[PDB]
Amino acid sequence: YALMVSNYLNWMVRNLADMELQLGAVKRIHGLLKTEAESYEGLLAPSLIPKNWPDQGKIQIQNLSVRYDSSLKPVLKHVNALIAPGQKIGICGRTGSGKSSFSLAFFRMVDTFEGHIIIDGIDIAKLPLHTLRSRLSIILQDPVLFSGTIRFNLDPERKCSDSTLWEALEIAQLKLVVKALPGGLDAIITEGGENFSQGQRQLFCLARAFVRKTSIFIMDEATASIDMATENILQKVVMTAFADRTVVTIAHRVHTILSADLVIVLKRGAILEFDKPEKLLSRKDSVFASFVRADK
Amino acid sequence: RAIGKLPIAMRALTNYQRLCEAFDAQGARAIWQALSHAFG
Amino acid sequence: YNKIMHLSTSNLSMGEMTAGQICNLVAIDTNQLMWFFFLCPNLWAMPVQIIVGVILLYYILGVSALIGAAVIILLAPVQYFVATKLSQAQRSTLEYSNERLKQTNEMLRGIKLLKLYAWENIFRTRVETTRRKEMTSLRAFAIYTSISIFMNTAIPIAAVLITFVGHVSFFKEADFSPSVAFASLSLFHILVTPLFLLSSVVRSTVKALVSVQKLSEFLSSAEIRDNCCVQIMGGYFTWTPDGIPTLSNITIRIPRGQLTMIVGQVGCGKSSLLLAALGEMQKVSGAVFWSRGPVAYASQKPWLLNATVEENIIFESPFNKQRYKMVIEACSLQPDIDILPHGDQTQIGERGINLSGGQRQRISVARALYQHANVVFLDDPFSALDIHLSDHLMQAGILELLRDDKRTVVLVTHKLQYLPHADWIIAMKDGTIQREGTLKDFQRSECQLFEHWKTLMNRQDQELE
Amino acid sequence: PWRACAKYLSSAGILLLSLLVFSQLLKHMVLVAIDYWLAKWTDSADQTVYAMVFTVLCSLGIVLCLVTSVTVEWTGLKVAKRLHRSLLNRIILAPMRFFETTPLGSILNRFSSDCNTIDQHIPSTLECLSRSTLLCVSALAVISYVTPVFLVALLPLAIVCYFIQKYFRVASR
Ligand SMILES: Nc1ncnc2c1ncn2[C@@H]1O[C@H](COP(=O)(O)OP(=O)(O)OP(=O)(O)O)[C@@H](O)[C@H]1O
Ligand SMILES: Nc1ncnc2c1ncn2[C@@H]1O[C@H](COP(=O)(O)OP(=O)(O)O)[C@@H](O)[C@H]1O
Ligand SMILES: [Mg+2]
Ligand SMILES: [Mg+2]
Repeated sequence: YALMVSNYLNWMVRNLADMELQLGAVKRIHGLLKTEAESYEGLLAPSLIPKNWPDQGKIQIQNLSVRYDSSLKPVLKHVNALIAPGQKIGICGRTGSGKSSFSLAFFRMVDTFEGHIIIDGIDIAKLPLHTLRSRLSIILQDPVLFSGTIRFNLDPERKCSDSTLWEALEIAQLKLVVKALPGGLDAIITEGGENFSQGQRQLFCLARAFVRKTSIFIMDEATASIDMATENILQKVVMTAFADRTVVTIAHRVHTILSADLVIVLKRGAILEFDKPEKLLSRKDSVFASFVRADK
Repeated sequence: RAIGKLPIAMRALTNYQRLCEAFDAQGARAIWQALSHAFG
Repeated sequence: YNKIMHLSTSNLSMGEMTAGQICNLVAIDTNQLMWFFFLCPNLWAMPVQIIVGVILLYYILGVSALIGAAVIILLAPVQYFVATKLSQAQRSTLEYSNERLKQTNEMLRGIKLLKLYAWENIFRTRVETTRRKEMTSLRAFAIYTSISIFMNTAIPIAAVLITFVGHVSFFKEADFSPSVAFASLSLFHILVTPLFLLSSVVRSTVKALVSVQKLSEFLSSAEIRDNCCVQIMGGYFTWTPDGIPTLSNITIRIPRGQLTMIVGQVGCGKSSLLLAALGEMQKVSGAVFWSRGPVAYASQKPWLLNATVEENIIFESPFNKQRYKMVIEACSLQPDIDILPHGDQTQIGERGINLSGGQRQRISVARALYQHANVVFLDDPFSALDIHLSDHLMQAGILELLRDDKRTVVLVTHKLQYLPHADWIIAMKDGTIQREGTLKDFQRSECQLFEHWKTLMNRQDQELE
Repeated sequence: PWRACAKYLSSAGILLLSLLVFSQLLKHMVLVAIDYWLAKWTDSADQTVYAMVFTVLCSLGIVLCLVTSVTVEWTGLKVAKRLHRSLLNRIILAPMRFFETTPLGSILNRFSSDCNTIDQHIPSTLECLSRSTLLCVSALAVISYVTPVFLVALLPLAIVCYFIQKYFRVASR
């Protein structure tokens, strides 16, 4: 047993060293295990919330101002906008002026330090967050596709019909490209969408937004990556087919926002104007008028 | 700075040149044959 | 990395290898092969240790040591049984963990889409089922490693039982001194000290064998083989090496020192001409006629090296400070460098600060201006930017800096308002180029597509030239 | 004595932890008992009664070897189940600013490499550590039994073992 402890003293000390050395992985996973919460619960009861609670697009922005985190500056200022029921309203403005954060303010990713938005008489901070983000729809500028198949990229729940997949593909205007694929609704999208184009990646992500059949569409700059002929055909087929729904759109080019009904111009986080674009073009000292004459 | 640079063998070019001279003598059997002739 | 530096980029896009698998191959399988070369002289020194053990057993206690050594030569079929069972469990382990790693990286980039669309429990259930198939393979691995550890410790005291029971019984009565007993017990225990290690050795061998399979699988893939700086004439180009040609018969002519623009629809060949002119597509037929030299490039998706901002402008050029001021005054990062916590020494990227989205496009085209490379290939620089920054990037930058020292630039832009500014324009339709030439040439013949671009700009009163 | 080690033992369970430390101490104790009966039976030279008790405590060594092996795989399997899907259920409920702050490759390197280290590498480290540690202290106890002068000799080698380990560990970290 003198020979035994001379045989195994090295394995005692090196396995103590490897147990501490691989115990650092347990330290790092316990470091990630104690992270913070998004607080997914709701202080409003879901019996009192209706099934079609977002039934009519009556959005009351009431003194809402946001920051991304609690240390930072107010990104949006004291904004107050009455969004009317079935109406198509758009926002344009400068880069970094609050345009994408206005779309994040409806879903409460970005946090509000004052005011509240009101949909349908229901406070959105007084709401369960999964029921909030399930029944409203955002489409974002950067296309994040997933791999797997086209139908799983279209609906990952397995609950939708393939004719509605073809119809949302029809209003995406990608239907001849997916029909000419030899798989063709259950072919393969690869990882990061590198099977297809950048505007096709965006177009698949817009059809992912279209297949959810909601009542409040909100959009970011989603016509930014794509062609102008496809975006003019696209704004025609989205403003015919979703005509009852409230469609909110950040516009990259501001010539497609002339067909909208009311226009917010944001600059430095504030509502510079809240009018019809014909009235905003007829003023001619407006920042919207210098947008539309600086573009063309 | 307190640890140094390498010696010239075990510096990665010259054992990257020990390899593919190892594949110059000729698949995973060729992988194992070049690995055995490179580092036997 | 030498296989990486001549790899076809079609292998990344058509499935077979993803980028997480390629860096995972370095991060795991070279390390597993390294642990096999750490443990390879243990398997080269095992059998002479056990045969000089049994011949010293034949010297010490006689012929009942072979009856005692019957269990140690009986260890080889049970090590073959756990060898084939741990091989099948290690292969199922590696394929389910590769599916779990690819799904977890695919989830974690899409957190911003996934929490907004509220699908995180569905994707987490899919990763949970992949983890369930993994935990099935690892509970198989746990049971087969358990019976190998129990066999590798339980054969020694079975050898002390068969030897020390068979010596005091009447098969022989030669030596019941304590000398042969304690000397043989130390001989069994130094026989036993390989067998504590031997199971970790053979699971490292099977991890080595599948890593050498995936190293040979990664090392077998396909590889990249008059003032007209670019003169691709008549050449068919494909994405898929056995598929239909995505690019058909193209006859392009890029003029030297001169801006040309590439117009078409979505998915029409529009960045595919840039990657065919680079040679990143494999060729069906035809010819490229370069000048190859170094060509400046910024892609549609901008790519970021994780370094400082100044190192992402320069990108192993010389740091001349004056043209660096010229490209940051042309790309207009001068309002956006002061919003960074450092100046240009803010480290950015994946392991750094998260950027805006327009700023990564502006820093990739600010990489594209600073190269002296005389041919500048540009995918869409005004996609993520507004009309103010694309107008300041059109009055400065392109037509101002690079018009002065006469560098060739091509442009790919969905925005058609800068189509006055040209020296040539390539019109495209669906993998074929449509027609080539200038704007006076384009109202001369293709008046339908000229009127198609006239309708979209809303300049019906204005003459387009 | 990190808190991750206490997280490792408390995530395992008091049942499997008690089965591990109890069956490991009884397995090394009946190995101690088999050579002490080898001493008493070689030193006697009632015959084969001292081979019957040798067989019956050797069988306790066999089944105690089996229960130590199945407890070290069941502890490795239960913490490899349990330190996933509490992590994944915590990181999926994380707020968006934490994804904006932290690098993604740090989080994904935990989900790859530290989950693979918590999977495959550590239960082999546990069985080799428990075998080497309880085997060395039981061998130190039995050569404390045969000579009491080795305790007087043993405290210099223990204090130079602690001194060379304290001398090494700040270079090793
Ligand atoms: N990396 C790739 N690998 C394989 N096929 C591709 C790849 N990129 C595009 N394709 C296919 O080739 C066709 C041409 O796409 P291309 O890359 O020309 O798009 P693009 O028009 O340049 O995109 P954008 O409109 O954003 O400029 C697309 O229909 C797409 O399905
Ligand atoms: N993830 C973030 N964290 C902190 N601040 C941000 C973040 N994203 C954007 N900001 C800041 O919020 C402001 C509004 O930008 P944003 O709404 O994203 O773009 P824009 O209004 O230009 O389309 C910007 O000035 C930016 O600095
Ligand atoms: Mg924005
Ligand atoms: Mg493209």
